Amino acid sequence: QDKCKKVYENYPVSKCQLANQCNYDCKLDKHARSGECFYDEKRNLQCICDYCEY
Repeated sequence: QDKCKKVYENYPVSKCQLANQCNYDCKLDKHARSGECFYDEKRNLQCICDYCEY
């Protein structure tokens, strides 16, 4: 019921067109629960690592 998402303060912005690369990554690269490549009304994706996942 609180903050559980955090951008991977280290990752090459690329390879990201399926809930896997960033996903599986966070799911292990940062002992996370799940992740994904989220944009930002600018056209730039980022490896967002979710630990709680709603």
